Amino acid sequence: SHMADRAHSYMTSVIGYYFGKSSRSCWRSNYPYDGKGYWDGDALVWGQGGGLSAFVAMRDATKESEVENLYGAMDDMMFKGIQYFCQLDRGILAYSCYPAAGNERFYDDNVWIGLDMVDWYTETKEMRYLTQAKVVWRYLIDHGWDETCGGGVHWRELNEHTTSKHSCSTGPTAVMGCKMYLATQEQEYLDWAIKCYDYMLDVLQDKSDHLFYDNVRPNKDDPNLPGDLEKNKYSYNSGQPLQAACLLYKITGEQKYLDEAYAIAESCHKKWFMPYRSKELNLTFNILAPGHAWFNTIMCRGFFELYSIDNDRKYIDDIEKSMIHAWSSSCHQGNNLLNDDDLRGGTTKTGWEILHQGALVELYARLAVLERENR
Repeated sequence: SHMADRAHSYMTSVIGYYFGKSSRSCWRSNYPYDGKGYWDGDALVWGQGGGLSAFVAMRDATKESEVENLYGAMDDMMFKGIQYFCQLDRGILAYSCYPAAGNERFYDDNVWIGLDMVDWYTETKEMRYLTQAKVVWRYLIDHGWDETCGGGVHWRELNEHTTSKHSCSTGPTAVMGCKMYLATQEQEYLDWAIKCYDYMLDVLQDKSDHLFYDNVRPNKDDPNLPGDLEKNKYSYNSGQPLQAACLLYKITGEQKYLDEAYAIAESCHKKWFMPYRSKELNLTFNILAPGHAWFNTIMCRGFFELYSIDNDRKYIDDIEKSMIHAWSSSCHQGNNLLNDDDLRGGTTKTGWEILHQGALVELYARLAVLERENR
């Protein structure tokens, strides 16, 4: 069992460094912490969601391990803290960026919390998680989605509502609907997931490589049609449609979902991994390239979903080699954390953020699962 060990060792330090340094039983954004942060250093709800993902993912990784009871004992305190960010504001209940109303609120912040909750429900069958997932759902569908830009999900709700439609909110809402459908078999979730996914492919996809642009703004002549695109490609905006395509294949059985998945996967793999020789592993592979670790972890969800369908382990092999390399090299700091800017090792950091550390902890947690299944 090596993969279980790296994951528990790492998450232990993370909890130790970042968790419950406030009265709100939650994650602090940074380590070391300069005392200089709003809300006693509590991470924004985006950072919270990265910590939560690492935990929910660790609850999956640790089932049938020695430490299962240990992580299960931590449910109430993880739950208590993320609920402080759950705020009625302007008569809409959704997760604010800080634990009070009168704060900024975003749809994409929320969907990442929906995703955590639904899967947390999946691991536990405790209703309260599915209840919070439904909260996020309604907000996404009743407020996030509208017919401007030809459809699709908004970005910022408060304080000033934006008008552009984003991959970062629309793609993972497709993923969330699929998981909500799998959790409940209510048709509502599958219909909306397909609408979100079709929106992605129809407005926000580059057909040259099947990768996904960032956002679209309303058409000047007619705001119900799509207008100008921002064509920045970030890994997470492609891995989520990758994940949604796989989930829709598993649910519907239609081959088009899986053909699309293969194509987005090939391109995600050519773009966001790079050839690398590891001295410590004595291997050439493609390493996850220097970048934003949390974007990339969220991208990798799509790969783990796909592997579950076709049993072709060629992408997971690279992700696995990436994280074994990072652990065993100068990426791994003496304080037990990882320099998430560059998994090849060889950069210098003096501050590490929960968003990215939870991101890399989730990747070890998923590798730990595959090791349990001896996959």
